[PDB]
Amino acid sequence: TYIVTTILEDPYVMLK
Amino acid sequence: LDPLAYEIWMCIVFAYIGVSVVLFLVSRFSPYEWEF
Amino acid sequence: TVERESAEDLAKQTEIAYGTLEAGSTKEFFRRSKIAVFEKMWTYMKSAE
Amino acid sequence: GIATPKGSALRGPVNLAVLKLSEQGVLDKLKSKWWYDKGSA
Repeated sequence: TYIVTTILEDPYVMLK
Repeated sequence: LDPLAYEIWMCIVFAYIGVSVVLFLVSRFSPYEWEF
Repeated sequence: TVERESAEDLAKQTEIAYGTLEAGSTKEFFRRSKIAVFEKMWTYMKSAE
Repeated sequence: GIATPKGSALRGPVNLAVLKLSEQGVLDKLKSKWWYDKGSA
């Protein structure tokens, strides 16, 4: 398993 | 009376009484000239 | 003079609330619609109180 | 675009995955689900 780097940005990536 | 709010109508009556008393005061207390 | 028809008239205002029958073809038509006006109407109807 | 380090082995599979997702209407559905469904005196 490798790391998919990402960023917090609505509505792409949100904490449920 | 709808075009003007109830606050405008109340303040017109207050202004009418205020102007009348002030106009009478500045006209009668002057002893140089003293109908108003 | 300001005191001097369509689908938009309802979608466009918010003073008149408009509803449908529950568990009916009309509700289901609005829920699964993809037309802009009908999607706007459904989003309003689902979250109306 | 989905990025990868230059010289990565995931470069080609990721490109083809995105093409498959686009041609299958998945990206349109995801976009529609995450954007549109938010909505005198």
